[PDB]
Amino acid sequence: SALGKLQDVVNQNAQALNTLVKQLSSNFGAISSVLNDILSRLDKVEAEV
Amino acid sequence: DSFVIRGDEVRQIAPGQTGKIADYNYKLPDDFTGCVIAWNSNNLD
Repeated sequence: SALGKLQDVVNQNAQALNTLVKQLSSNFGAISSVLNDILSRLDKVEAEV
Repeated sequence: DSFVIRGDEVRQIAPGQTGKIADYNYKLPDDFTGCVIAWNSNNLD
């Protein structure tokens, strides 16, 4: 617990990168977050939206 | 560009479509700028 300042910096970098990767799984209103699903589920006009 | 199709096929005459006519006869590009004009000519038959 003495090194709390340095371990906090390492934790915040890991937390930020894990959050950035976890956000690839999110839909944002899209029919799937897996991009190859969208390109195989739909016709090109709907897929681009 | 002008031609005659069955009435059910007219839906395929739009940018980025798929189907027999859009695959094998007349394809519009995805960035098409233009108008598609169509009417029944059933009185000619």
